[PDB]
Amino acid sequence: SDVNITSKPIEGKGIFSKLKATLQEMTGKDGSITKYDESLTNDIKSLNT
Amino acid sequence: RLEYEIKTLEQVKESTSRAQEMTQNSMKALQDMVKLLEDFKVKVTQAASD
Repeated sequence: SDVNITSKPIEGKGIFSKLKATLQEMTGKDGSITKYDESLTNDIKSLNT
Repeated sequence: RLEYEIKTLEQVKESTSRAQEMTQNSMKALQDMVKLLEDFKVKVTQAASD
């Protein structure tokens, strides 16, 4: 038959990819607490106004 | 009439003073409430983080 046998992966991937993957979103510009970081700034901004 | 005219006005101002004070309470309370809708909008955004 017309058969199609794909790449059939089984991923040996480690903590450091995972660790860093979390870090850039957790730590990065768009960290949820980073987002709070602007919030604090906004809290500062709103309060000064 | 002048006395009546005057002493009436005195109450009128005092009355407006009674209104002005309460309005301060309401303005300030409202001035605070806007910030609360910044709060909700920002907070849901944090909640909206994927």
